[PDB]
Amino acid sequence: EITHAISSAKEQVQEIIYKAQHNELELKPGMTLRESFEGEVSRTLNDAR
Amino acid sequence: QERSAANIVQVFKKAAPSPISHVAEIRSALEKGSRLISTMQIKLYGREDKGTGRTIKATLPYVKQDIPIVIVFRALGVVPDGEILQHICYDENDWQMLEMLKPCIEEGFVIQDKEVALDFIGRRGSAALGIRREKRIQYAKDILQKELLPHITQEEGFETRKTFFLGYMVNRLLLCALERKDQDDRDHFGKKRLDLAGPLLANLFRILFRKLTREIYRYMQRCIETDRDFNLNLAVKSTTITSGLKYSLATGNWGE
Amino acid sequence: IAFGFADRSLPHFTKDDFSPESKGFVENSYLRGLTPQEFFFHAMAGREGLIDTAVKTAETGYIQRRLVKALEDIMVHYDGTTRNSLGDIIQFLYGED
Amino acid sequence: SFRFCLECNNMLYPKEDKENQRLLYSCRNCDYTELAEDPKVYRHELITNIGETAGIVDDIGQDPTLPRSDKECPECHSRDCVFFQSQQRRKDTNMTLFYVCLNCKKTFRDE
Amino acid sequence: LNDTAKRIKPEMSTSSHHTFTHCEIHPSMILGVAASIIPFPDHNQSPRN
Amino acid sequence: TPALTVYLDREIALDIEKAKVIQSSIEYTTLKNVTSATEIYYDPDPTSTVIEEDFDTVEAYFSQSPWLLRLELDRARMLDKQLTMNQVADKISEVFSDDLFVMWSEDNADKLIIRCRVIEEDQMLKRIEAHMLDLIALRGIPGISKVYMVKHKVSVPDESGEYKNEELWALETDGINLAEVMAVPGVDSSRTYSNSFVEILSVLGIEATRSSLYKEILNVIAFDGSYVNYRHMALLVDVMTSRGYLMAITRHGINRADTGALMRCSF
Amino acid sequence: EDNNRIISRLWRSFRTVKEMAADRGYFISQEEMDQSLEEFRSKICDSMGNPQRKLMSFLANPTPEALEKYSDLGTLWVEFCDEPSVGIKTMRNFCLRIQEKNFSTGIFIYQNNITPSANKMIPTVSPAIIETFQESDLVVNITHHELVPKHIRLSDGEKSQLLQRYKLKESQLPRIQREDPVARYLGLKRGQVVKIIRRSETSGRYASYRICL
Amino acid sequence: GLVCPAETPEGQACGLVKNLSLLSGISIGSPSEPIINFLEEWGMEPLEDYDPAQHTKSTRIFVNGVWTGIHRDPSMLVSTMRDLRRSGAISPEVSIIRDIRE
RNA sequence: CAAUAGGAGCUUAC
Ligand SMILES: [Zn+2]
Ligand SMILES: [Zn+2]
Repeated sequence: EITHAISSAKEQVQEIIYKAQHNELELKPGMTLRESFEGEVSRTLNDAR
Repeated sequence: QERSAANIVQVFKKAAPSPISHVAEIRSALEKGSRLISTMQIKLYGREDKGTGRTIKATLPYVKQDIPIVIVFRALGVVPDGEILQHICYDENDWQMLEMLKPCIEEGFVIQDKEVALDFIGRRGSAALGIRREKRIQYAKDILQKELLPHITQEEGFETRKTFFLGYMVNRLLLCALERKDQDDRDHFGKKRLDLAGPLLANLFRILFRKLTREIYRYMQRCIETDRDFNLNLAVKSTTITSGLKYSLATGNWGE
Repeated sequence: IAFGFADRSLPHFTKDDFSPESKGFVENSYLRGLTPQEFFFHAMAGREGLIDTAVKTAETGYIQRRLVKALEDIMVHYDGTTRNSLGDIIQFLYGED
Repeated sequence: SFRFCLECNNMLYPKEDKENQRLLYSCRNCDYTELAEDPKVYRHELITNIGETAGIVDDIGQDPTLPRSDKECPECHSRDCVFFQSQQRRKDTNMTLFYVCLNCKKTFRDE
Repeated sequence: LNDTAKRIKPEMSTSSHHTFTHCEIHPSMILGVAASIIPFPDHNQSPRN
Repeated sequence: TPALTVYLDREIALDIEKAKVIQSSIEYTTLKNVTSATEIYYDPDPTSTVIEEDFDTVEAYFSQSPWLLRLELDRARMLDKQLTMNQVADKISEVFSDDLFVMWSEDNADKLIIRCRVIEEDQMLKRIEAHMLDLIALRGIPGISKVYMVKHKVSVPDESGEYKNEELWALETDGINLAEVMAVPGVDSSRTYSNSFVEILSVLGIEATRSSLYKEILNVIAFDGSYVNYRHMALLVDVMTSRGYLMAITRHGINRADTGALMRCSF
Repeated sequence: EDNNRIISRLWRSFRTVKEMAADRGYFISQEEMDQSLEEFRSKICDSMGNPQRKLMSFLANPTPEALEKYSDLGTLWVEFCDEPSVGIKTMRNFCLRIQEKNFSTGIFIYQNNITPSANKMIPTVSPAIIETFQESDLVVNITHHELVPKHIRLSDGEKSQLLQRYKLKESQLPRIQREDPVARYLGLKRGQVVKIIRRSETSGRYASYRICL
Repeated sequence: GLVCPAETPEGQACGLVKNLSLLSGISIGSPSEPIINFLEEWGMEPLEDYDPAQHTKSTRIFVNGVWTGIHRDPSMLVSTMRDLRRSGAISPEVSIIRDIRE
């Protein structure tokens, strides 16, 4: 179960990376696209743990 | 002892309440002895959107006030502005950097020959007051030859290589200012050197042996007056090197 | 974990690799054991923590000393007021209750 | 892009022929004055993109640290390409990538 | 593979073909003299090391 | 990090379109914010042109110095601030009433252009361009560089007297200009708050400064779930506001009191 | 267009000035209190719509309660000036008119700035008192703000009672600057003590007192 | 690989006093004359024959922080330099660092 | 019934 959850989160992060690289990620107010990408990835990994 | 490397150009950002924004700093040293000689910065005056003049001004050692760059390029022996730009600009097609280079050219348009610019440098050489032109020029030319990038070379007739290194330093400055290249990493461990027993004892021995040679001079001033032959075994006070090395190694304080 | 090398965290990674493992995600547990890369990243984080503990305590001690000197002369008096050494009123009733 | 003098080798500045109303270019050292082609005299930019594709060399295929991708070369159908993102380092820059064929050496993108 | 006991050597899936130029002689050599006494230092939080 | 918290009027506070209109009214835009690239063309004859796009426009606009300024306006940037060509041209004429003559291409034009004429002038044009790009305002309160559309979960009584949550649109900002934002219509003038209590003192007085000071200290302490009893922070803010002005906890504040010399020297 | 906004801001400032006068103790007719934007525009603006600010200038008399309480409360003059910048000329005229009709307090509402050379004549016009406010500052009444508790200036007898109850000297009280926005709004002179009742989360209600510098 | 990631003093010396990794080694220094000679042989052109109007693709060569020339083709120069170092002809503690974007 | 000072360095616990 634990390794499945970690693999699912890795896939989610890879999807966020794909979305950021093909310029389709949705930014947040007062926050840059790169900072939005980093914040979303950090959220995902913290929730994975 | 850990120290930043020598003879490498590093470019740093600066702070908001500072007219200077970008600074290229190089410390210089020689392949023989591996000792520091001189340091020479090239700063970028003018903040983002404030400080209308975004000129670049050098800081030569042994001069109190900072000289514009075109002045020192002319003083080193390349007067035509096309050649100055070419020493700075490797690719004429690029245009943003050339658009950021005009205020320097304008602030140093007055000079048109080597002698006048080299005097303009000389008028700032921090020496005594009122030296006449013909030897103010010699003083400034000596500064431009030695104490300016000794690692490049300290002999005359090779000013073109120093001009090329200045062009490189200015180009890296502009690359950091135009955001086309990132600022140098202070904490990068590849830009640091470790001084082991060899160089530390070399520094201390150089200091103490120059002390000894000054003692030899201060003895040969007096004894030669007597007009006698001397056997030099009373001319060397051997206790100077011994006491100095022993004091430094026993206390740790590295110096006189 | 920042790109301390040029465009990477360690020289065992490729350029511009933003995956969780490259930028400081430790997939293992302490029981399972950390990889050398995870070990180094965890060492950077622990070093940051030690530096923080070592360095903020001086600012905190300075702040607490200044607060104590600012408030050292303030006492509740027998009429209920809160006054300093000059007799000046800071609060007409302590804690307002 | 400002030019230089064909005689004095300094740089030419703009001026006005009030008796002909045509933008010349005046040397502040010599007396030479040539006709110009472009009436533009100044430029200023805040949305710039210089440094998008400039971070490429011929031998960029020789870098062994660049990650290699499977993107198809639209040009040369190459199933092996090294890739990297925009070499500009500003905060608001995009995150789109660039793709270099090791076969055809054409740089491309995924759009 | 699929060993629930041995630690998962990282996937490293983004890169199609690796072109290695060097190999570590042994990864434990990153430690110094004092850290080399520690047994299983990769099972500790770094402040304890 | 300076910041205001702008509570909206209730009619605005529930509608989102109205809140966005108030946002547009409060945010500060300069010609920099909507300018792409400015040019300079030598145009010797005012009634004609050496250019090939705007010749038809100026032949439709007619039936001084030959120095022209040609600044270009990107589409989406203009689009996002609800700004058209008319207000921008009017604003330029507002501070360049008669020492400048402004031409502006139409909004539907395939190229959004502006043309100006001066009434050797290749450098006064540059100075004027810089002064325009760096000092012309379009709308909003100076000092407010960004505005966000934030949501506040206020608890208000129901019509039965029982407390029920209620979902309202409020405002947060970057930068600080308390006096001018408090006046803007649509803002709850009795509830605007700033996180800079020096501003509060200059605008609202010393008791409001004490309240703001307590709010900031409570925020800093209770950030992490720590709870300090009220009276300690009340005492700290009462010492800092007892003289009528903010007394900092420094030597410049503590040692400017009238207490004895030995106390001040001991610190 | 922009004229409606200017008129609305001026009307808000006028309402704030009237609220100041009523709060300070002066009698204001209830109908001029509830002055509405359109009726104000009717009575003030022109055919061109721009407003004559010389008609807004009114005269306020003390309510009898604020005389039984504040025996030193005289008669108020309030002038909205038309010159954006105000110089020594205009201040000279204002002081001459104030002394001419023995007005105790003269509030001089200006638009843009009051020059220091003119500003120096403000305190040298005894025994009358001249205060000035800028219209931009008066748009919002700050005593209505939630963070601003209600200030009530004490009378001389009540100030003496306050000092004796606490066995206090004047210098041992918390203080308020004469330039404090709420002291400026209340027309506080040196030595007068306001009483400030405010919310207290530990006790419910708490009364504070500050003395004017 | 250069300094121990774990051994550092506690307190006010934290991070400033470092400890060498077990396989770390410190260079002794070496004469730069053979390096320059090898560089001159394989094709480096000097800066007294330099003209950035033409040399828009050339790669610039720094030696000990001193810019000493440019080359038309860094690939074979780095390959031959690395082979010389790996054969013993060059001191094994000599850095041979190609930068490709710059 | 009387056991120097000043410095530097390395450490201990927060
Ligand atoms: Zn010329
Ligand atoms: Zn191809």
